[PDB]
Amino acid sequence: GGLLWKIPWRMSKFQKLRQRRRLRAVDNVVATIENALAKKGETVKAVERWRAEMPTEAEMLPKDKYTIFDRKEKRYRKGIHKLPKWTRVSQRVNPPGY
Amino acid sequence: VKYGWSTLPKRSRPTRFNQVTQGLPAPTSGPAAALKRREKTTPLRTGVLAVKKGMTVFMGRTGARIPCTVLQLDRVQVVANKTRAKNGYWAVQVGLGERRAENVGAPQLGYYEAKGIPPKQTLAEFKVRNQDGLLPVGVQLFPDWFHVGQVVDVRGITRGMGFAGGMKRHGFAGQEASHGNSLNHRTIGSVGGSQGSGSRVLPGKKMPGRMGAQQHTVQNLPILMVDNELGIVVVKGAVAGHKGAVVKVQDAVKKAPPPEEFVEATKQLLNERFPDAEEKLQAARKLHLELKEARRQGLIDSLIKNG
Amino acid sequence: MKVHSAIKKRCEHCKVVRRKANKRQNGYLYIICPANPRHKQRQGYR
Amino acid sequence: MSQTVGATRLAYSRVWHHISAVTPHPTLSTIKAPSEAITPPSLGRLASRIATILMGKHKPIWDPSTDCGDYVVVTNCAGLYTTGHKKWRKTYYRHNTRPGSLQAITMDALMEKHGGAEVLRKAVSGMLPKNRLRDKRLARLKAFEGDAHPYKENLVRFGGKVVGAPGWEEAVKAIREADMERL
Amino acid sequence: SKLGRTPLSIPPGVEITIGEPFVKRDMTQWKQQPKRKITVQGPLGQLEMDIPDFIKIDHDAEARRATLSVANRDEKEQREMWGTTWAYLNRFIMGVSEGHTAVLRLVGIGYRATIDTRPEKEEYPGQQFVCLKLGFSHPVEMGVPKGMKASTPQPTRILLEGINREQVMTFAADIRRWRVPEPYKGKGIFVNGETIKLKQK
RNA sequence: GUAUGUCAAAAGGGAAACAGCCCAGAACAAGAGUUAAGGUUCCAAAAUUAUUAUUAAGUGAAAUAAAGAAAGUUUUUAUA
RNA sequence: CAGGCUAAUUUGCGCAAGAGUGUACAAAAUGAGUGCGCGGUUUGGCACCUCGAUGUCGGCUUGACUAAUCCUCAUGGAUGCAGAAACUAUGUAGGGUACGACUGUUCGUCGAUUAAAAAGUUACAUGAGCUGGGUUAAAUACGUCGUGAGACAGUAUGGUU
RNA sequence: GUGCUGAAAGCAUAUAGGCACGAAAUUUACCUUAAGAUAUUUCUUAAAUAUACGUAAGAAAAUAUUACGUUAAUAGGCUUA
Ligand SMILES: [K+]
Ligand SMILES: [K+]
Ligand SMILES: [Mg+2]
Ligand SMILES: [Mg+2]
Ligand SMILES: [Mg+2]
Ligand SMILES: [Mg+2]
Ligand SMILES: [Mg+2]
Ligand SMILES: [Mg+2]
Ligand SMILES: [Mg+2]
Ligand SMILES: [Mg+2]
Ligand SMILES: [Mg+2]
Ligand SMILES: [Mg+2]
Ligand SMILES: [Mg+2]
Ligand SMILES: [Mg+2]
Ligand SMILES: [Mg+2]
Ligand SMILES: [Mg+2]
Ligand SMILES: [Mg+2]
Ligand SMILES: [Mg+2]
Ligand SMILES: [Mg+2]
Ligand SMILES: [Mg+2]
Ligand SMILES: [Mg+2]
Ligand SMILES: [Mg+2]
Ligand SMILES: [Mg+2]
Ligand SMILES: [Mg+2]
Ligand SMILES: [Mg+2]
Ligand SMILES: [Mg+2]
Ligand SMILES: [Mg+2]
Ligand SMILES: [Mg+2]
Ligand SMILES: [Mg+2]
Ligand SMILES: [Mg+2]
Ligand SMILES: [Zn+2]
Repeated sequence: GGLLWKIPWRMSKFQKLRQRRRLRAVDNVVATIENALAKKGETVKAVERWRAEMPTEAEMLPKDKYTIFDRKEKRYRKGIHKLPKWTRVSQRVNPPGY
Repeated sequence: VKYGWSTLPKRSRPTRFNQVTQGLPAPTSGPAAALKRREKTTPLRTGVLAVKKGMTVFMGRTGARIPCTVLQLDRVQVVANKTRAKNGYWAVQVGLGERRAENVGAPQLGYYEAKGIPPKQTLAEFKVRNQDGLLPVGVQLFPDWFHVGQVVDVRGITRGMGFAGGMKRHGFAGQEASHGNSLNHRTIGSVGGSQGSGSRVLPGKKMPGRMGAQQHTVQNLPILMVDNELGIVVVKGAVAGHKGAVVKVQDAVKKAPPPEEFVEATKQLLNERFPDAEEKLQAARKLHLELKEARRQGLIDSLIKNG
Repeated sequence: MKVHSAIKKRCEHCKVVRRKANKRQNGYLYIICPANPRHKQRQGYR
Repeated sequence: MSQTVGATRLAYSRVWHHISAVTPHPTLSTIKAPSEAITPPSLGRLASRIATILMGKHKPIWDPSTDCGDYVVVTNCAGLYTTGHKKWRKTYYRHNTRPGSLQAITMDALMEKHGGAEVLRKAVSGMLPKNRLRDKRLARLKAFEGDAHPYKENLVRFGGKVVGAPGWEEAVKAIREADMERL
Repeated sequence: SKLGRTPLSIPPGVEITIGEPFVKRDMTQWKQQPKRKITVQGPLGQLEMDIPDFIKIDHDAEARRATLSVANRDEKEQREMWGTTWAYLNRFIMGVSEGHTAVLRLVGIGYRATIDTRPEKEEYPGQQFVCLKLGFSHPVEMGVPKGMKASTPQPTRILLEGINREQVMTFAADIRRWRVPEPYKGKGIFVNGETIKLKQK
């Protein structure tokens, strides 16, 4: 190609700090909504699905926070900053073994 | 930068503060390093100013015809010595001919006044290797300053040729004559490429312009004849310039200096022909102060009409 | 000498050394062999 | 507005600072322990500090348009500190717009032709704003190779003790105690 | 290292004089590493070297021994100079007492050698010049360095002598550089028993 | 073709410069105001800010050239 | 047409591996079918883009740069380096690489010299510098195709640069 | 490309450390233009100096450059060779 989209393949230590803090901020929203309902003895299907199949920032591996699964990459991994609107989208789980 | 790798302001003088005696490495540049990498080439002795008088052949006994140029020495004196502690290099200033006092300016009249030398026509410096090349001021150099068979270099200004073309100036071939050519016979043709070459004419491009009237040096020219009465020094080959032009003659840099005996005999002949070159110089310097002090006070008229 | 991208020992006397490394360059990997001078190899191009 | 009303004569004056490229600098060195391992300020870290002084960005009255910079005398530039192998592997390039007239020279060879002061000026030059004050500011960087320089009388003093000398700090504090004895 | 631990037996007559940590001021460097001037005097001469400061010498004058040791075996720079500094002291001790020798053999029809004086190119008064007739068109003459004694017991046998091994062996390599041994006939200059394997034919 | 967005018709900040990417939707001013993306040695606003390791190649530092080679070096697992 | 993207292909190359040849012996030399690559010269693909073109190029004038080297300089390997010559490879682009005949042209082919008569990029590098060998016509003849007007990457002569 | 000393690694090693040989390339040297610090026991108090004009030229498209102007051989004429 000729149109230059200068996107580095890896993130900087400053972007990683904000990715860590963005994952840790979505945990407080799900922990606030999950505890607010438990006091009322209530539950939601989407709040129970999240806690089941999604990990917290303290349970994620570094490669799951800064990378995603791309079948067209050599090692099936791609920088998470390559995902559209990656800053306002949730992406924590990748296919097993990849 | 402006010239080279240096960003130092031109008005700053830091040389004396970076001394090798303080433990600093001897710089690779500077007057000291320039003289050290020219020690072998630099001529041991001074040169002479000569006037090109014409070309001829030196016919030798048994059959030798050697084309040669005649250079005449016309009252060649030593005017000033340039030392390393005062100027930064070793050299001797030589004068040639004479000039009318009216045409010589006051700045230069007081310059010769402090030496005892009549005003000269031209002046030129000849670099010497060390302090042994400096001669007494006011001594005349005769053709015997050289010896027959001594190779020398002659530096002279080449003949002027005005605005030259591409053929005469750079040896361009030109273009065709009759096979359809259109107004482009002696023209230079292409001046460059196209957008892939910078869309500009490249610095250093050869083009028409002025040719000649510049200094040219002919090296390794033997000395075939030395005639004191005539005052001429006949050298082999051609020399740059017209007849009647002044040229600079000195030992060849690419050849070994003359034997130690010769460099000493020539220096020993100046002490005989001019037994008192310092007494006549100190007397002229002593007089310059009196006249320079009379000019300052304004009483110069008194001294002029003293006798 | 043979400039390969993959230098290997071809006998028990072949030694792997890095020569010509100085304050101005990194040098090359060499296979030096006193028994057979045909095993002389270098890794890298000047 | 009152904070600026007064005599700003001494805020715009040019101060002659001094730093030695050989003296260990605890603040500008990356090795902070042990005491004997503290190194001097590297070329680029000494140049970034000098560029700040040349711009006057250390004063509370700094303005990019006003030329409120100061002087900086750098001595012992022959012992300029560098890391790795820059001295023999770093190249300085130069071109005069003529194809083929590219000039290359290494730091060690440029330190032989023009000394270590030239290598310092080339670093401080690229750290200044690229504008019409660049050559004025860079000219106030007086770099020398040894311990000698003509500005041994211009260096700022406090009670007779040059700043950076052994006991200058005690001379500065002895003058501020005499100042407080007034209304 | 396993060589730096071995004590250095000082034979009778050899005297070791250890200096004090000093630093020669270098305007080009901001910090020079201290060194120690070691003098090893004896019957034949005196040699000196400057060792890093981290190397510690246990000079036992009672038993006439000296063992080396470094301040940190974990540093690569200290492990290296430990074995090297020991290898030099071993040569200095065995070079000032007995001396170092190098024997060169000239193989080839027409190869000779003579020790004559060339006063024209003398670098120091009385310099000896080894003249080699190695089938060249020009003569090969090389002045012996100051401190070495060269003699030729036979026309095809040179004998270099000196207290500094690096100086003796480095001068023998200059002579051998004119005619390096060939593998077809064995012609050349062999230094200290050096041999070359020949071909079948 | 399909799904989603932007540009088109969207200025401003970041991506060295940049229709389409990352942020964010410009009515006008003021403020060391609070933040996004992104950054904080100098150019150039803000850390030469703390902790633990690796690298010695200026590798790298905002656009990953591959298989492969090798007493480069560190760690781990075994091991004499 | 040139520039732009791509690199199938190439008269562009490198590296890895080693069936095999080398009387012997893989790696002196040689290297099947392959793999991993660089690069942008040939023939192509695409179509962001209307412009000096269908041999896209030749000659002349004048260059500048590259290095994958024909000559000159230093050098490792070569049971297959005795010497000489030659082979292979590593450094190195300072200066050179001419002249003529026949071929529309470069493709090419040959003659006789020469230390050698090597290549490529630069919009055929260069026509507001030249040429017109070309880049296009209308005239005419012949050949082939078409019922015909006409057509042809045909052939020959001529044709405001 | 070829060495000396020599360890890490008892050996080996032109590997670290300490020395060295080595090319039509690079640098210097050589030549030219440019640069204009500096030098002179240099000149100047309204000048030194330069210019203009006139005769020219070692210079030449203009300009510039280098001489000369009567105490003068700058150009022309004349005279001799
Ligand atoms: K004509
Ligand atoms: K080698
Ligand atoms: Mg592009
Ligand atoms: Mg003329
Ligand atoms: Mg002609
Ligand atoms: Mg341009
Ligand atoms: Mg232009
Ligand atoms: Mg700027
Ligand atoms: Mg529209
Ligand atoms: Mg926008
Ligand atoms: Mg930036
Ligand atoms: Mg604030
Ligand atoms: Mg700032
Ligand atoms: Mg880099
Ligand atoms: Mg077989
Ligand atoms: Mg070759
Ligand atoms: Mg061989
Ligand atoms: Mg041979
Ligand atoms: Mg050259
Ligand atoms: Mg052409
Ligand atoms: Mg054109
Ligand atoms: Mg017709
Ligand atoms: Mg017909
Ligand atoms: Mg006609
Ligand atoms: Mg050893
Ligand atoms: Mg050895
Ligand atoms: Mg004066
Ligand atoms: Mg006047
Ligand atoms: Mg005129
Ligand atoms: Mg007349
Ligand atoms: Zn082997």
